[PDB]
Amino acid sequence: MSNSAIPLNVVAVQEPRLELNNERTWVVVKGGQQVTYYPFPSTSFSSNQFNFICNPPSAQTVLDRLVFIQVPYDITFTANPSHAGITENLLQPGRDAFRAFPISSITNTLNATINGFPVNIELAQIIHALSRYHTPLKVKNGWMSMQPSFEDNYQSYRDADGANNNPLGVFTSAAGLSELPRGSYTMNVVTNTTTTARITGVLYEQVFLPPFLWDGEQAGGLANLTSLTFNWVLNNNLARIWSHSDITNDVSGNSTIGSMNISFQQPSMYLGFVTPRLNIPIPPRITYPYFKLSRYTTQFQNTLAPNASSTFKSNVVQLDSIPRKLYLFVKQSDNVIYQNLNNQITTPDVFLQINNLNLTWNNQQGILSGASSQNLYDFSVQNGYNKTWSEFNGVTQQFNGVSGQPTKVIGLEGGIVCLELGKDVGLRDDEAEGVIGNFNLQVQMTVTNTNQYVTVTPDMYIVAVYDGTLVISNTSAMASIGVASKEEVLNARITHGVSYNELQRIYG
Amino acid sequence: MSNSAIPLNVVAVQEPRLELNNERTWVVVKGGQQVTYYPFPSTSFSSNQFNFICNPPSAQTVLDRLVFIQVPYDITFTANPSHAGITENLLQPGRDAFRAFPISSITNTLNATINGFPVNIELAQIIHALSRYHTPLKVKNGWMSMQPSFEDNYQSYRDADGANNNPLGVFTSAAGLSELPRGSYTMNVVTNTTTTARITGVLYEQVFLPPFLWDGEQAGGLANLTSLTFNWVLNNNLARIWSHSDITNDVSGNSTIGSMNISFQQPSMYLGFVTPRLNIPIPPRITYPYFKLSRYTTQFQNTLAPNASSTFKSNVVQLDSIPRKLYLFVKQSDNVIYQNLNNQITTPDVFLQINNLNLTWNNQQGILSGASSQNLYDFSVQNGYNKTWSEFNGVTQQFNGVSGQPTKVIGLEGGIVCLELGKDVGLRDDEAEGVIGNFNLQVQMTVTNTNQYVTVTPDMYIVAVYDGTLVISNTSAMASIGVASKEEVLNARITHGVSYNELQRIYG
Amino acid sequence: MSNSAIPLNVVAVQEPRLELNNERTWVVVKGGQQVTYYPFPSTSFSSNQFNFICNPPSAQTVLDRLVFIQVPYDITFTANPSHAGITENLLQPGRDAFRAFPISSITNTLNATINGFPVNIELAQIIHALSRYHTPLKVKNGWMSMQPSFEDNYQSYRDADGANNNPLGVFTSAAGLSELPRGSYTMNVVTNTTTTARITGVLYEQVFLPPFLWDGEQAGGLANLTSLTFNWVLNNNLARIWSHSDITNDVSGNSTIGSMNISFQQPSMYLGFVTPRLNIPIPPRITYPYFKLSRYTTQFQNTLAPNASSTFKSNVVQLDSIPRKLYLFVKQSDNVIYQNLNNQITTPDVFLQINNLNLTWNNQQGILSGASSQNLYDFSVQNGYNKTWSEFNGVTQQFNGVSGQPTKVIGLEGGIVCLELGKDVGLRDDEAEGVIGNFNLQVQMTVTNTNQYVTVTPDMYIVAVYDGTLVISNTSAMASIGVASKEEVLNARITHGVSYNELQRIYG
Amino acid sequence: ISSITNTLNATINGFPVNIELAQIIHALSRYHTPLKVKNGWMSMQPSFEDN
Amino acid sequence: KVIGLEGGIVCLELGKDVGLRDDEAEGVIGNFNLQVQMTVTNTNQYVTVTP
Repeated sequence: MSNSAIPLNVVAVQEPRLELNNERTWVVVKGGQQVTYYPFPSTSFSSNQFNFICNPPSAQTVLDRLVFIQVPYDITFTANPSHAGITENLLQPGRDAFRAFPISSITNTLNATINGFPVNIELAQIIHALSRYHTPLKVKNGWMSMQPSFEDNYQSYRDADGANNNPLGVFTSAAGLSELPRGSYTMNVVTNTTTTARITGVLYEQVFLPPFLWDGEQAGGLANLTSLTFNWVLNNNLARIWSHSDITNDVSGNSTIGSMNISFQQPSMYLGFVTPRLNIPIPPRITYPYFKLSRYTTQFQNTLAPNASSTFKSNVVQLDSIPRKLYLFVKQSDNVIYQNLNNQITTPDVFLQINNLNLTWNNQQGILSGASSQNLYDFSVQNGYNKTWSEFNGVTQQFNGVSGQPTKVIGLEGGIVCLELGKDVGLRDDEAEGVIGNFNLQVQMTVTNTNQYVTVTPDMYIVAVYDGTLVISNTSAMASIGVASKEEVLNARITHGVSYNELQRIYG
Repeated sequence: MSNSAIPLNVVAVQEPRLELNNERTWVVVKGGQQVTYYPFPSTSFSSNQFNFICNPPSAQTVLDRLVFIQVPYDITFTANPSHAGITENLLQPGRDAFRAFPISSITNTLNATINGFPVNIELAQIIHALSRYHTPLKVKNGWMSMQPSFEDNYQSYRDADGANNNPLGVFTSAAGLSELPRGSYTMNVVTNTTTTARITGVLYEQVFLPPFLWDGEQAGGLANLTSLTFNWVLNNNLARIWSHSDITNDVSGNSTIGSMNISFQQPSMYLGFVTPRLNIPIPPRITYPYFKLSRYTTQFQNTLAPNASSTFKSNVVQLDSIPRKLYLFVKQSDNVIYQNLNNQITTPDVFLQINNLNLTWNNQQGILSGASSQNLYDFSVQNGYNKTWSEFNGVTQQFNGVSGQPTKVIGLEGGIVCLELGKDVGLRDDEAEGVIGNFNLQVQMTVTNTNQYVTVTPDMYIVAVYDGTLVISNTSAMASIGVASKEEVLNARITHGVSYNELQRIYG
Repeated sequence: MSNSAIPLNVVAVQEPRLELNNERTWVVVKGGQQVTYYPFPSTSFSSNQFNFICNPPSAQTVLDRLVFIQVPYDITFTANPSHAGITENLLQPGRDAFRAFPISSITNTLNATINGFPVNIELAQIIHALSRYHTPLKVKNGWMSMQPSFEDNYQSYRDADGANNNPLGVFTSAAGLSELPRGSYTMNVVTNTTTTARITGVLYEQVFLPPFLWDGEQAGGLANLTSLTFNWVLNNNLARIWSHSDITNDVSGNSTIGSMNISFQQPSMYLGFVTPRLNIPIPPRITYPYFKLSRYTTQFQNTLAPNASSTFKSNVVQLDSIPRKLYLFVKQSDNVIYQNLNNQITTPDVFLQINNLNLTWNNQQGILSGASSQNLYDFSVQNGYNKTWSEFNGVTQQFNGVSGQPTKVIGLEGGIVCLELGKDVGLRDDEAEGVIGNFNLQVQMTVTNTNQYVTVTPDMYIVAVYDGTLVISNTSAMASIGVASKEEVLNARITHGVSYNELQRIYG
Repeated sequence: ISSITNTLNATINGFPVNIELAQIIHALSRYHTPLKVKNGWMSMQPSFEDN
Repeated sequence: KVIGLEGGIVCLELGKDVGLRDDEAEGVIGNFNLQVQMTVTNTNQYVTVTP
């Protein structure tokens, strides 16, 4: 429309209803012959160690990225004296289920070696701050549906009680085409009575960690291996699997349930080896993207409650490279939850509300200090936060209508910030999303306890994900970081032939 | 960038905040004038079949893809002796609503002949299976909304009576921004008493056949039509359109309702014809994608009750050309559902849970034997299945809180597996998923009844969908399957853009 | 695929599981250093007008598009005679919340001025209909989640309690991962009794005006400006921020409140900035898309009630150019809703159901004539209406099952049709969206009130939205409308590439 | 124990082959054996046919 | 009766037992982070031991 300011080109476009003329080909979709599903039953498993050794049938077989283990289980709980108490059954229609995600929240460290090169991630802590963060609605009803997956939205189970979003509800009570409560996940009960409860079922869980994936869409698999494996080591306390609502217990029982003994029977993983058609060849040595989770947790004893405000800091921690992303959040500290059976079961995994976060990049301070805590949300949802602003900063007020009564406040499970490091910190140049090395950061954020009932010693976490490339050939598994010279990055050409939105898709 | 194993090419992108500067065009939309909508009233509508003879206004007019038929009805119920009593009214607050979607499940076949070549479908069997596979809540609240659209997520209505997701619940009782259960759908009740009822309203529904679409997205409307016609032939029973729950009926048990009488007033189709500008001209003979749904059914004498497992042999079936995809699902055998009015109204749509399937081909034998039933759900969901894994494979527990009642088991919906052919099944070399050859499959599949109340009699369905081109010209029309040749498909040149994921979306 | 009518060119694509080889390339994402958020507290804010004046820190900084204001507020209520009494509190558990969305709802005109040229929208009217129109479930839980954003679907708040989709309700009672009801929004309750209530929080509203945005995608920020300023003139009545339910209060007709007063404290904008990394140069003069939203309405003296039909003409409102979109809906008349406080606080914001809209275009009398109400809605969800159809045209019965008091109906929110103007209305030859000429338009549509409680008078709106390039360059804010020529459109070379499904994404 | 098995499943090398056994075992039992082979390996289970 | 008998003191030689990346050695510099989380059982019968 060469009438505006500086002139510009016009193209015409066709409405969807009628094009109708354009060279329309027909695309024959070919995938290699003889796709197969293997089922390796773990050999060597204990209550504390699952141990699969699973090799590919050949070189030339390209195994698929989505892996997942299934595992049959057997739990028994026995009522405690002196309560008491107690009239009623030991399991309750609203009070209990499994903790999402059962299998991971127990695993100390999952571990796997692609082709003789050891790649591992720590599952226990990282996973709950990993759940909140990249799944929309569509994906939550897709693959991730296999383990209990509903997230902890109430600050303490006791308050949620009977509610329509209550995490531990039955199958009824969750609207249509919506995320189910964890009570709805099937298990069959041999006996449930006062004094005793014995239940049994089957638990699925997808192996998390790169270069495998729990995103829906997927890319090309890892030909050409000769070796593969998996090893999960589990915490010895192993009672963390169950979740229970405080409502029943009263004061000084304190609670009915403890103790309980969980047991496993040999689990078995499921791999999918396709093999390509003879006519079309795959290359001899091939490359893949590969990320890597790293965590440092800092604990300071001081205890704020029920709702005081304070400030914290972390010891400086040097890094060897800019990491692609970074996650900051204050959790209810781990050390206090572990002692005692009562406590381990009946505390949801939630975060404190961040009044303000200020952090320093390397030898540089004051970053993000000025931005409103509500602003923290704005640029993080853009990262993909998927949770109503209301639950981030969580605390909500419902007022009751009867004279001589005070209104009651409800704690709501705060948020977790994340700031893609070229996106939301900005970088002096030339520095990239990968370049080595040696930058050092520390964080100092001010939090507020919102939980209405318990004093909470807190803690801070920082998860980074370094980025690099893992090249597999038979038989090698070279991996790098840095990958680009600090000079070569300063003058690489910006191409308009991609959409920054394309790089959101490669999680991560 | 060169620094890992093999050197890799370097490019740099702009963060989305500062994407300027790139040359930016002003795009002018040119979509031809005269989008109008005609309302053809049926001539020769009887009690048994409606018929519409509706021709385009002129040559030169593109008839758009979405079409739908509105139909005013009338129904009367009559409480039967001697089930009495018989207290309160026949229609209840949340006890009943239209079976969804109604006038499609009644129709025996709908057949539309585009331009002197007939394109026919058999809906009564096909519909429910097709229904699940391509809905993303956003799409199921779009066009899919017009006919009551909520499918039964319970094995028996009985148990679901107090429940938030109840498939036939009143408008109050749906979550905000979600699917609404069939009790929502509006219509005037002239009377409701004990001993009689009568209801009157106009209910829509689309033509579901290919071509024409229920999928939201849309593409090129079929020009240059010169003739069109639609025939609906509906089954005798009719009583099926209504649904209703177990609890209310009693003690024999025999329901309150039977018998009842439906009617139809003159109906009417509704379709629109955009017409191009003289400027931008359209080709004299053009080609459209054309799928063809075909279904094969077997019946087994043998019963299982009410949660005992069994195996089944799918009957043999020789095809001419590889089907693009195919859907197998066991379900409750029809004949039973038809005999007797109450029985006919009472029982839902749902299937039995597939414990494992093992299909064969023409000498590739046992394919898919070892893949866990869970593994089955996975590859299916990638083709779009769209429901939590918990409700596929549906059995769920609700544990009871009172001493010392047993805990009750709820069946849900048996799943339906779908396997795109090039994708999961693995073709022999050089023949893709369209080509003409003689191949015959069988699908032996073991499956369990999970519904607690009735003995199931089973039946197995296998719905295949073939892919071909249909050239509509002026004047004549022409479809041909197996459009590619085996020597051709062997060596066809391989392209990167656009990749497959985008490709599937044209449905399907 | 040579052998089906006209030979079709035939290429092969690769599956997902095996990309496997395709030239992959490491990509440095380099976006400039320095993203920071300055908050500008509004000097000279009062109770009735806010005034910000936000200056650029320096040249060379892009200003990030997404802007939002954050106001702290304070309200006190009072019980009146003589409805009382009246026991219980003023504030009820599920009977009252903010009107969604509160702060803008009150605003007469939100006006800004970029770089010395003033652009404004009239917010109070526009907002509520331009609210339904472009959000999915994914986006309403994204940004828009900062204000209360659940929309009024009930024709009166009377019926809404108690139900799990009632707009004004407690946070619990919303099913997992869905639009939260408006009573969720957090805010402190200083005191609550019979005769007195008082609340004090802080609430945000993202600024709804182009070029600035409020939906998902994110696009290039405006550089380079030297001045920027805003001015909201709040409507004077300023009791419309709150909302009530009618169920409470006397059969006599009198309300609980009473009166109330509102007061704001200091309020403050939050602008993003970032300074482009020194090496890459942003061009001196740049150009952005911009849309001018304008509205007109016509009043009517006679009234209809409670559910009978009527028809209306609209006067000839002459649009100066052809706008991109055009909206049209019949709203309950303002002249009445602003009187008597009680009337002002307690009515929702919804529409009378359109039965047939038959409008006259540029020299055509009778475009869209005989398309069924159903038929109109179809083609508007391709403009992303989003809300389910049964809510559009809203009427919904609800039978009870007790003897023998006849069943109740419920009014539901009526739709608001929208015709995209080059697409759905169909345009002259050689003329297109941008093209500027003087054209007369006057709608004529019939509407039936569905709400069964009150007499309604009808306003009618017609909100257009134009298209023009605006060329920022310090210091000038050059604007245009109608940049393509009546000639030029003729022979604009049809090109794709460019996808129409992408074009529905660049929306304002 | 053959008479009690509902089904015996045995997968080899990753491809599962199984035989139902409650009733299929008695058909196969009378059929192919002769005296000299009946009295060999098949001597371990109490294997004399009900006549 | 049960006797507590003195807990252990674990010592891992750093390069040898812990494992160490390419081009790093016993006296190279500098700046790596270290964090250790081990779990302990008290054995001493008589006294409550703060640790």
